[PDB]
Parts: sequence; structure tokens; C-alpha cells
Amino acid sequence: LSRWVWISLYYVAFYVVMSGIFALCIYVLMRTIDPYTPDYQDQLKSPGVTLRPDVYGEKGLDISYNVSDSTTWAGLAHTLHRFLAGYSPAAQEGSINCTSEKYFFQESFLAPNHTKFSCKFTADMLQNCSGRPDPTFGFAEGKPCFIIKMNRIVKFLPGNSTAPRVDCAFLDQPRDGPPLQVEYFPANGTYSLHYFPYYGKKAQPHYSNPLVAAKLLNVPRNRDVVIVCKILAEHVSFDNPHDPYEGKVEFKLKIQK
Amino acid sequence: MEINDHQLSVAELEQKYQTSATKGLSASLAAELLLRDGPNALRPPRGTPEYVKFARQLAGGLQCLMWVAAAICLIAFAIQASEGDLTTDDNLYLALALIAVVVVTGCFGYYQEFKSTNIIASFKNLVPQQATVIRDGDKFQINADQLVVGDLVEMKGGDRVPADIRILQAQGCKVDNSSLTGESEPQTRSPECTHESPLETRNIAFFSTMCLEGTAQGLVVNTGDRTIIGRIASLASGVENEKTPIAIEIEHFVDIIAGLAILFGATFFIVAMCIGYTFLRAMVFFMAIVVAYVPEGLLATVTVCLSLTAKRLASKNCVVKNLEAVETLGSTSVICSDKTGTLTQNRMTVSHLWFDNHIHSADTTEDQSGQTFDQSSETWRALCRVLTLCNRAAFKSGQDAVPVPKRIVIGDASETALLKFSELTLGNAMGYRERFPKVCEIPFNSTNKFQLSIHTLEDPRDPRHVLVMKGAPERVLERCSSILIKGQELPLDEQWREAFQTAYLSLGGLGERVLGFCQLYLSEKDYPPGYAFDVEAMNFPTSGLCFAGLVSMIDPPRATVPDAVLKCRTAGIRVIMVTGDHPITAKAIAASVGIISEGSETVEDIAARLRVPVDQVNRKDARACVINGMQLKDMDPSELVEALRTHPEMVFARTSPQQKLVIVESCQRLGAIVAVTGDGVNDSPALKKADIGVAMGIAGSDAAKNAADMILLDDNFASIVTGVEQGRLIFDNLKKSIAYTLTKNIPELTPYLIYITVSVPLPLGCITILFIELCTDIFPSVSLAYEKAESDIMHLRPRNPKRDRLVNEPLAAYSYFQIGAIQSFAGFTDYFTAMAQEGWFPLLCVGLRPQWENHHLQDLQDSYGQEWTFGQRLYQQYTCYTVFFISIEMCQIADVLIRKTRRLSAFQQGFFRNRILVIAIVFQVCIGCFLCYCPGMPNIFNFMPIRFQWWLVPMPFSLLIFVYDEIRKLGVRCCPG
Ligand SMILES: CCCCCCCC/C=C\CCCCCCCC(=O)OC[C@H](COP(=O)(O)OCC[N+](C)(C)C)OC(=O)CCCCCCC/C=C/CCCCCCCC
Ligand SMILES: CCCCCCCC/C=C\CCCCCCCC(=O)OC[C@H](COP(=O)(O)OCC[N+](C)(C)C)OC(=O)CCCCCCC/C=C/CCCCCCCC
Ligand SMILES: CNCc1cc(-c2ccccc2F)n(S(=O)(=O)c2cccnc2)c1
Ligand SMILES: *[C@@H]1O[C@H](CO)[C@@H](O)[C@H](O)[C@H]1NC(C)=O
Ligand SMILES: *[C@@H]1O[C@H](CO)[C@@H](O)[C@H](O)[C@H]1NC(C)=O
Ligand SMILES: *[C@@H]1O[C@H](CO)[C@@H](O)[C@H](O)[C@H]1NC(C)=O
Repeated sequence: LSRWVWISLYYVAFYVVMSGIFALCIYVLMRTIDPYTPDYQDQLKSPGVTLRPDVYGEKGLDISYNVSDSTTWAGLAHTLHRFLAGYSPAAQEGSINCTSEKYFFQESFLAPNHTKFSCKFTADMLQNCSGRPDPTFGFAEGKPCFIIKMNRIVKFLPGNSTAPRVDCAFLDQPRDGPPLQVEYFPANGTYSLHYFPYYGKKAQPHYSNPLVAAKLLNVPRNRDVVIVCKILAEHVSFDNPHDPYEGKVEFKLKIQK
Repeated sequence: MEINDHQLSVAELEQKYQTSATKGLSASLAAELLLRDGPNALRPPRGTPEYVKFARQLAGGLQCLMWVAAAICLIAFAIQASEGDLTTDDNLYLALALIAVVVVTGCFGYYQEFKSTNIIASFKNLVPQQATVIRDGDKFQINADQLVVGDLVEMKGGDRVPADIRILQAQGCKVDNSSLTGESEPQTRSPECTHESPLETRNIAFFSTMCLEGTAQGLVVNTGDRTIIGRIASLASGVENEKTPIAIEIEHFVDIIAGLAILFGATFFIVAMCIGYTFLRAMVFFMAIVVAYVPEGLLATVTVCLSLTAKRLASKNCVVKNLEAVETLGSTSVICSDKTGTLTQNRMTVSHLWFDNHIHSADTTEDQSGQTFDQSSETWRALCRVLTLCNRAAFKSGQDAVPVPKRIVIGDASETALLKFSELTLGNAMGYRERFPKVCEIPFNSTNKFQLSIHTLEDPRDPRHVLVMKGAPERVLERCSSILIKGQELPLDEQWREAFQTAYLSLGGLGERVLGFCQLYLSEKDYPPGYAFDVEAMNFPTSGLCFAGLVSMIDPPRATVPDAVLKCRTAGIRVIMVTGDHPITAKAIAASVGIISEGSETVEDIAARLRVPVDQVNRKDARACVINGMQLKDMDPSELVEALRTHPEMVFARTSPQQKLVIVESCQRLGAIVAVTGDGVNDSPALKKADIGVAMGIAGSDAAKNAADMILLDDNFASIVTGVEQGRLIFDNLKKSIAYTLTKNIPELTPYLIYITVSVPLPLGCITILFIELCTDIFPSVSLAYEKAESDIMHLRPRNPKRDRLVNEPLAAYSYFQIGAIQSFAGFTDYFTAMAQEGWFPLLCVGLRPQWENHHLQDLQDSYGQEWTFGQRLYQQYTCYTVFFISIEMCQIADVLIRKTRRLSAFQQGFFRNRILVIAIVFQVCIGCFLCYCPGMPNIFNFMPIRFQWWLVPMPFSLLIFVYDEIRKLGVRCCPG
């Protein structure tokens, strides 16, 4: 009659108790945890590299378009617009003109509302590939602009000597033509060292990764080609057979006419 | 249809079979008759192909649950290579793994049954039997299998009866029908039709039986399958082998599993679709859940445990034909047991003597391990002289290593019994006999009905003759006039005849065959050396002799049998005799072995002592009961149930093959699990219908052995008690090994339940769930087989099959939703620790799966804003695998320890005392570490070298399990209420 209640109430008792025990495990774990620095960075050995505008195929990044058909590239450009809508002077007020040119170590929290200073990085620094004077970021010409962005890992330092460069070159350079000529923006193709080291989203709520534009100039039309686009910095490795995005980005590209 | 032959005239038999009753079959005509009917033997069981004997191992309750599982897995995997580009194919792995254990187990079962039936077949001493046939008027020897119907054959003492023989003429021909009937004493065979039922006539001799003494000739009436032997065997075709109690139990918990898998899968399909998933994926998780309740290694481990118990019994000369049988004796509540050749040795041996006015008691055991009798007296030395000298039996040559009770003897039945008796009291009887040259002898006849012989003495200083004679006790008594007693040779006055007659009837009352012995030394005056005695002239005394004593014989229990019966009853198992033999012998042995306890009595005994009619006896007072087949024929099944319920110690005498099967059935139907033990063809039918059929390896008929599930290779009836013990351990221990194996299935599933309903990154992978199920926890769960008992196991009643199951709903509920629960909160705490210490806080983790698994995000942001590539997120997912796995392993050290005992605390019985279990915890941790810290392992098996905080996060949860089960077990222990 009334004993299924006396056992089921044992189960609701047992699961409430056990749940609470788990809760206190979480709570106590959430004080192990520093809000500004992750305990271990075990898989972020070297930074990931991402490209933009990213279009993916069966085998990975696969960008393909037709200079004469804006349908096939408006979208591409419109991603580069949306991507850079957060590099506008408008949405860069929370950061400051770093000019230091070497690492921007901060040990205390001297920025508004108990935070740290993050550097400004504005679209117009990509110059020709900034979406002005060309709102198609070089696609309508056949000399497209690919934005390269290095993944941020907290307190990661790329290298003391130079700034990290982006070298971007053919995988198999066509055997009736020359190497890939690229123009980078900024000019050597570098991420300036005052953007490193990243302290975290809580620390620098307004941070924005340095971008480098790669304007590909002499890609032969109507041919399948693959561009490797790796990062040269001392603490940055790009030869990992189980992450092909550690330290680089490969992409296949065909520009049709 | 067989009945025609023993009722025909010799003219009619010669007509029917185109034969002569004295000159026999023509030669060519018997060549043709052989072409017609085939050889004279029983055509073996049809014989199923090798590939199908493999096929049938892949079938069974767990097995079919696993085939349905892999069925579901392949239906789902097809749905999923249709539903976008998924190269996940976990269901390929799981389904193919299920097929894998089902199959590999299959090989193991097939190979076990192979090796076991080679072990049984290789003690079967197939030596071709022969027969004295007469053809064209010639007596010669042919193989028994070449006898065609209508042949004229001859038998003498020693010969095996070659076919089914209808007897035309016989001189004092007695026979051993114990393989067909129950009867332990020799059965007369004479040519006159004594019954219309050919089983109960005396003018047929049966295909498989032994001619013990005398001589007969008769015509062949059936060969091969058509003989009463092949007919009673063919009865055991029409008996269907019901399924074992262990098979029932397995199917019970397969049903519990199935219930759970449906109830869950359904509940989370409702939930899955209320979370806005597509019906087409909510069916995929329905499927994954349903399959997730099917353990992957269970079938493997139980098929290992049964196999280890089989090895134990095989070590004790108890070969089992298939693994399920190692359990059955533990669940048995009654033993329907054959008498002659089973409980007894089927060998008439001297059991008692009457001499110096006392009934002495000889040691009837086969290993000679009991109380012999007093051999001081002059009377005994004389009585030994008479029974040793008046005897014509002789051991076959070169038997000196053979123990005497097992030696082959060229003699009659009584004479064989007595010859072994002299060889075990006097020592070297035949040489002794040689030392007293026989000068005259009348052998047993139908005129005199006694055997006598006259001998010259041993030394030369006594030159007398000694006349020794033996025969039926009354017939010996009237022929003699004094009695040896205590060095006196007193006159045989009225009181000695009354006391002799009292002893004779007492040994007849215990169902023994009594023989009287006597002597007379002959004068030198009247009978001087070289005197020509003449048996026809009778020129010597056959009267006025001197009585020595009585010697009496019986078919006696096997040495270890009385004790074996004792222990089975100590362990709550009802023993029932079911014997074809006559009630008086049946009841004697049922006393001797402990079936009928010292001091209980039948209703006929109560009437006989109280001096009342049996109508007045209160049946409730009679703890024992004997019922022959005749009364059992005129019994409603309700009367049989009244008798079985009313009279604890039941003996069925004169019981046909079918009646044994019917007593088995009546118990079974009353709820019993029934074991039957049996010698021969008659008990073969009961053997098949039994929950477990036990055949005697040596004494046993091919029919019996074939029906039986288990063979006592050395006829040691005490093996039975070992069977009870090993089937009570391996049951309790399986209840342990299963409880362990089932408990990992909830921590293996709650990750996927959460990963669906919360969209957390995947805590635990398929590729690693397989390692748990088939690698890390196998050796622990098998080690539980080696647990010793937690009680005086052989003093416990047999389990109630309807109440106490292998897996109850309480047992499951406990192992799944309490110990499994604690394991899942263990793993999930180690999961959220492993992620927060790497960058991902819990609140971020809800909903994060779409982005987690997206190949088109190589910059997904953690809680510190750092940006992971998909590959990096994947190596984190493997770390999540490995910590959830290790949480499960630590909690399965706690599991294997608390599942050592169901009642007792670990402090009492121990921790390190099961040594195989300890080796298996070391093994489990070693495989764990090899999977974590070997190089290459993140890529080959998706296992990360986890940090050493991740091992310890489960420790409190493990110890919590230990303490929780202790408190429960102490609750049961120190409070039955
Ligand atoms: C039928 C049986 C069902 C049993 C299900 C389990 C129910 C119990 C589960 C959750 C209840 C809430 C537990 C968490 C709250 C703990 C107390 C608390 O207040 O802690 C604060 C945290 C942190 O706060 P923050 O991250 O915003 O700040 C970061 C803090 N700083 C900046 C200092 C680092 O709050 C948080 O994270 C909130 C996290 C809430 C989401 C947790 C993830 C949900 C996963 C559940 C899986 C459970 C497995 C169940 C196994 C059952 C086996 C049968
Ligand atoms: C109790 C005894 C039972 C009898 C044994 C039966 C065991 C059979 C169990 C499973 C068989 C199925 C596996 C066979 C298929 C191999 C396929 C292969 O080509 O493999 C490579 C994979 C690595 O895939 P990935 O995840 O890196 O790819 C990711 C791909 N992307 C990126 C597209 C997602 O590896 C794998 O799947 C392999 C996964 C295999 C998991 C094994 C589970 C542990 C079993 C242990 C039994 C050990 C017996 C030893 C006996 C010795 C006696 C002398
Ligand atoms: C039988 N008990 C062990 C078990 C087996 C699976 C499983 C189910 C479907 C397909 C493949 C699987 F390995 N699961 S599972 O909880 O459903 C699960 C866990 C993690 C990833 N996928 C599913 C649990
Ligand atoms: C940012 O600071 C630099 C440092 O030299 C200065 O030249 C430049 O005018 C500033 N840009 C602004 C305020 O837009
Ligand atoms: C960038 O654009 C300007 C024209 O506005 C031109 O002066 C300069 O040469 C361009 N650089 C490249 C590499 O095209
Ligand atoms: C796109 O280029 C193709 C050559 O591949 C050309 O035929 C076509 O006209 C172009 N598209 C349009 C819309 O003209």
C-alpha cells in the first residue's frame, strides 16, 4: 500500500545527498581556480593559426570564386567586413595606442574598473587589405587579401628577438611560373610584440588579436593551387602531423575567370 | 509387436524364421539376412555435423541479447552514414566487438565440449563382443554384430548375451538383468513361457545382459535397435531435455536488462525530442541507450568461471559434458537415485555369517575399508575350510595387481562371491585349495540341490579324508546331525535347529541369499587312503554330517555411498530411491545407505510391531515408505503427491523405465530441481528428463552415459557432494562477478546521457568503454570466482528457485542506481576538474558541444579567452576520456573489494586473502598505467598520460563506496529485520 513511498523517498534522499556532495566538489573546485591564469596549458603547446575569410571543403579550407561573378565573392568580402567591424576605431575605445614595440608586461591592474591595458589594433593598419580603398579586399581583382590571426594563449611569449612574421608561400609552385609574391600588411608581415602576452578575458576584456594581411598577387587564374601560410617566431612550431593548424594554415585556392 | 516370439511352438518359430531349432540357420541364409537387416548393434545417435555443433554455441540468452545489440548497432550506423558526413562509426566498433566475444566464447565452448567428450569416449573400452552360433549344425564363434534374426545361439556362464534370445533349452541357467530391470540377484532363464509381457518372461534372454552360470540355447528374436535394449534407449529420444536452472537464471536477468534498456531509451527519446532534437536523432539515442545496457564482457567471464569449476570437478574424476551442468547440483532439492550399480556395486559379496551361535558381519566395501569379523575361533577356521574347499571358481590369470573385489572370476555367482571372500580372509585361496587334493565331487544339480567334495588332508601325519558340502540352509540342516561350537561338536538338539532357523530367517529378512556349510572327517578304518568313492553308488556318508555355519551374500553399497547420502541430506536434499529391484532388497539397501534413517519405519512396519491391521495405522507416523511399481500403477497423480508429501524417506521398488521418468516428472512439477544418478539402460530415461543426469562412468551403459549430463569417471558416488558444493559456490560467486560487471555500465552511460541532454563535450569514448569492458575489468571479475564461502555452505537448504535468483530487481537497482551512481558522480567530478584545470569552467561547458566538435572552428575560446584549435580540443577530449576511465577504475577496485562478500564485512573474511583477486587488482592497475603513459597511446587508443591529481579525485568516492556497502552489509548482519 504505502511502502514504495518509503523506498522511493530513500532514492530521492540518496540522489539529493549525492548531488549536494557533487556540488561541494564543484564549489571547492571553483576556488582552486584562479580567475586570471589557467592552472595548466597542456594542449596549447604552440598557437593555432586561423585564416579569414574561412571557407571549408571536404578536406579543409577550400576557397574558390569567380572574378566576373560577384555572387561567388561578395560573401567572402562580407565576412572580412564583419570580422573587422570589431577593429573599427568605434569599438577600440577600451584599448590604448601601444607604441612600446616590446612585451607589455603588467603586474598590477591599473586600467578602468580594476582591469589591465590591452593594445589598440585598428582595421586601417591592414592598409590595402583593410577594406579601403577596395571594399572587396582584393578579390574582384584576382589579388585577394587573406587575414591571418594567431590564437591567443595566456602569458605565451613568441620570441624576444624579432616580432613574429607570417611567411606565406606556395605548397607546389607551378612548374611554368614563379614563386608566390605576397604583400603583407604591416609591411614585413609581423605581429608587434606589445600585443604579447595575453592575460585573459577577465584581465583585458577589450583585447584584440593582431591581424596580418597577406595579399596574394601572382596566383595563376583557373588553376587549383595550395597556399601554406606559417608563422616564424622562436617559440612557435608548425610541423605537427596531428594538428595542421599548429603554427600555420594551409588552404586550397582557385580564382576563376 | 515383439510379443509373438516367446509364445510360439518350436514348429512355429522354425516356420517364422526358416530355421532349425537344433541345427540352426543355413550359412547362405544368414549371409542374406545380414544384408537385409544390417549389423546386430544399436545404431548410434544420428550425429550432428561439426559446423553445426559450433553454430549452436553462438545461441543463448546473453548471446541473442548481444546479436540484437549488434543488429541495432548496424541499423544505427547505416542511418548515420546516411545522415551527413560522419566518419565517427562507433557502432561499427561496438557491433563488431559484440560479434567478437560471442564468437570467441563460441570457440571456447565448442573446444571444451570436444575435449570433454574425448575424455569420456577414451575410457569406453570398445572391444568386439562375440557369440557362440550354430549354423549348418556347427558350433563356432562369430562376432556378436554378425548375428542375424533366427540364428541358433548358445550361452554359458561368463558369456555376454549376444542378441535378444528366446530359449529352447536350458540347464540351470541364471542371468544378470540389472541393466534392463532393477534386479540385483541372478534371474532364472528356463524355456517355458512364464509371461506374455516379454520383459517379465523367463524364456527370453536380453541383448545387453550377462549369463552368470548354467547353460542355454535359443533362437534369435531381435537384433540391434529392435531389442528391448534398443527400445528402452529409443524411449530416451521421446524425452526432451528441458533447460537448466542456470540457463533460466541468465535469461531472467537478460530480461531485467531488456526492461531497463527499453524504459531508459524510451524515457530519453521523449526527453531528447523535448530538447528539440530531430526525431531521427532521438531514435539514434534511443538505439544507443538500448545497446548501452548490454554488457560486453559478461558472456566471456561467466564462460570462464563455469570453466574453472569444470576443471575442479574434472580433477576429481567428474567430467561434465557442458558448462551449465557445473551449477545444477547446487540448485538440486531431490535426488532420484537408481539402486543396483549406482548406490550399490552390483556385485554379490559375502556380507554376514552365522557361526558359534552368532551373526557375524563381513566387510562388504570395494576398497576394504570397514569392520571385518572375528577370526579367532576353531569354528571359523573350519567354516573357512568348508567354503574354501567346496568351490570351483578361479581367478583369471595375471590379476595380482587388481584389487580382489574387482577381479574377473570363471565361476558361478555364489561361488564367485565366496572365492573373493576366501581370498580376502584366508589369503591365496586357490593354492590353499590345491594343498587339499579333491578326490571326489558332486556338483550342484537339481536332484540333490547341494555341492559336495571329498579331499585328502594337508600333512601326512593325518591320512584321513574330509568331506565338505554346501547348499540351501534347510537342505544342509536335515542332512547333518552335530554342530561345531567353540571347540565342542555338540548334538544338534531341538534348540539348535530353532536357533539356526531363526538366523536363516533373519538374514533372509535383510534381503540376503543364505547358504549353509558343513563337514565330516572320514575314518582311516572305513575310508583309508586310495579309497574309491563313487557319487552314483553313494558309498560314503551324505548324512549325519556336522554343521559349520551359514554364510550369506548381498549386492552391497559402494564404499563412499552411505556417507554421500548423509551429506546430501545434511544439505537439505531429499534422496529418493527409484529402483527396478524387488521391495525387500530395495528397502535393505535404503536402510544401509541412509535413505531410510536408523529407527524410522513404514506403515506396514507399524502394523507389524503394534499388531494391528494396516487399515488402522496412522500414515503420518511412518517416516519411511516403500512403493512398488504395481501400486504406483493404480495411483492418481494426487495420491503420488500425497505419498511424497507425507512420507519423507521414499523408496520406489519394481519401477519401470517410464515410472522412473514419471517420479522425476512428479517432483519437477512439484517445484523440485531433480538430479538422477544411474547405472544403466533402465534409468537412462529418467536421466534425460532430469535437471541434471549423473551416470556412472564404469558401471554405466552407453545409453545412460549418453543421456547423462555428467560422468563419474571412477564411479565415486561422493563426487555428487562435491558437485553440490561447487555448484553452490559458483552460483554465489557468479552473483558476485555479475554484480561487479554490471555496475560499470551506469558510469559508462551517464556521460552519454549528459553529452546528449546537456551538450557537454563527450566525457567518455566508445574506444575506451571497450577497454574497460573487455580488458581492465575482466581479470578482477573472473577472480571473484575464487571466493571462498561465507557460511557453512553444505548445511544450507537448497535455494528456492522462485524466490532467490541470480539477479533480483533489488540487486540490479543497487548495483546500477546506487553504486553505479556513486561511480558516475566520481567520474563527473574528475571530468569538471580535468577541464577547469585546463581552461573550461563548468558553466561554459553546458551547450559547448556544437562548437566543441566543429572542424570549422580552429579558434574556439575557453573561459580565459584562449583560442583552441579543433585538434587541441580533441586531445583535451581524450584527457576527459582518460580521467573518466580512471575514475571508473579506482571505483572498480572499491567494487571488486566490496563484492567479495554479500553478507560478511571485509574486516572479517579479509582483504588480501583471495590471492587471485589481489593479482587481478595489480593487473588492472598495470594495464591502466600502460594505457596512460605509454608513448603513442593518445593516437592509437585515445588515452592521455593524465596528471597525478586526476587519479586522486576519485579516492574519496571509492572509499565512500567501500563504507556505504559495509554499512549496508552490517545492517543486514547485525539486524535481520
Ligand atoms: C537523477 C540524478 C541527476 C543528478 C544530476 C546532478 C545534479 C547536480 C548538478 C549541479 C548543481 C549545481 C552544481 C554547481 C554549483 C556549485 C556551487 C557553486 O555555486 O559553484 C560556483 C560555480 C562557478 O561559477 P562561475 O563558473 O560562473 O564562476 C567562476 C568562479 N571563479 C571565477 C572564482 C573561478 O558555479 C557553476 O559553475 C555552476 C555549474 C552548473 C552546471 C554544472 C554542470 C552540469 C553537469 C552535470 C552532470 C552531472 C552528472 C550526474 C550523474 C548522475 C548519475 C546517476
Ligand atoms: C574477453 C576476450 C574477448 C575476445 C576479444 C575480442 C576483441 C574485439 C573487440 C573489438 C574489435 C573492433 C575493432 C577492430 C577494427 C580495427 C580498425 C583499425 O584499423 O584500428 C585503428 C583505430 C584507431 O582509430 P582512431 O580513433 O585513432 O581514428 C579516428 C578517425 N577519425 C579521425 C576519422 C575519427 O584503433 C581501433 O579502433 C581499435 C579499437 C579496438 C578496441 C579494443 C578493445 C580491447 C580488447 C581487448 C582484447 C584483447 C585480446 C588479446 C588476446 C591475446 C591472446 C593471445
Ligand atoms: C554497453 N555498455 C557500454 C556502452 C556502450 C555504448 C555505445 C552505444 C552505442 C554505440 C557505441 C557505444 F560504445 N555506450 S553509450 O553509453 O551509449 C556511449 C558512450 C560513449 C559514446 N557513445 C555511446 C555504453
Ligand atoms: C596613437 O599614438 C601614436 C603614437 O605615436 C600617435 O602618433 C597617433 O596619433 C595615435 N593615433 C590616434 C590617437 O588616432
Ligand atoms: C597599395 O595600394 C596603394 C594604392 O592606394 C599603392 O600605392 C600601393 O602600391 C599598393 N600596394 C600593393 C602591394 O599593391
Ligand atoms: C565565371 O567564369 C567562367 C569561367 O569559368 C565564365 O564562363 C563565366 O562567364 C563567369 N561568370 C559569369 C556569371 O559570367
